[PDB]
Amino acid sequence: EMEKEFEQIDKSGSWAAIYQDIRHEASDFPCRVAKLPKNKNRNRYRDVSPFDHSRIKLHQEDNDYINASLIKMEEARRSYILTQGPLPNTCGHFWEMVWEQKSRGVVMLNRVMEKGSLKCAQYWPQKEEKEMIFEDTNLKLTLISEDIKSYYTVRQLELENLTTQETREILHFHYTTWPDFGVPESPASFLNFLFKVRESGSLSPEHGPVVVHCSAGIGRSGTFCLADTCLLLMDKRKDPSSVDIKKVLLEMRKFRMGLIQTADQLRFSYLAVIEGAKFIMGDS
Ligand SMILES: [Mg+2]
Repeated sequence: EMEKEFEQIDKSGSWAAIYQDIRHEASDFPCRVAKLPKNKNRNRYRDVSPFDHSRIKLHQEDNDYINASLIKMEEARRSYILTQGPLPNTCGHFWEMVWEQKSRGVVMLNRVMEKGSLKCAQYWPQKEEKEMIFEDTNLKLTLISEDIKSYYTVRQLELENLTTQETREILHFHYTTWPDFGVPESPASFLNFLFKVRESGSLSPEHGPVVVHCSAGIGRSGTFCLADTCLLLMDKRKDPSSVDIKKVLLEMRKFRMGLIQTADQLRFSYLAVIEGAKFIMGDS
């Protein structure tokens, strides 16, 4: 059990220490495509790069680069695409990736402006009657409906491939209350948001992998995936205290660097898994 392990780290304020053990043990793989000079303006942060083995490739010949990694969790039968918040020049690339990977959902965990600065481009329409057209990738994007709630917004979007004239419906899940500094006081709203994504079908294997992002696509995005996968492994497994959060994290870091950026995000991640265990070990 890891409810027990939480007590001891918290009691002895050892979070920052646990957290460094993870940094040291974490994998390091080449990030060569990302560091090519022709890709410098496709990267929001120069220290956050996809490894070459797990990077998502666009099907354009000129340049196939987008800062995005596929995270494949074999036992849980979950895949995720973690990417950065799009830049003004990568909005068309982003929706091209969503198109090519047959994703059904986009999870966004940041606000467009945080701490007085822009953390993401406004990459979806805000009014039904003003659609967006991405000329470089030949895609049209329309807002269909928008359901605003206390701590999250869900939007139905229509994506049309202008070339082939086909269209798909994409769900945009936008967590809007992650605090500017720190992590939420309680996992309650976050877990409720996670179960809403689950309920929508967007994580299910008939679909492409879900696209998850924040500003760099490693911090809050990492917390989302780590919690989903852990809670899944605790349903699948004979022994629901045989799930080691730290091992799961280290296995996802084989696929994208830096996932979970602070010891506070680590603490919060234990916290949401522990609390989520209640609502899937029968206690509806
Ligand atoms: Mg209106």
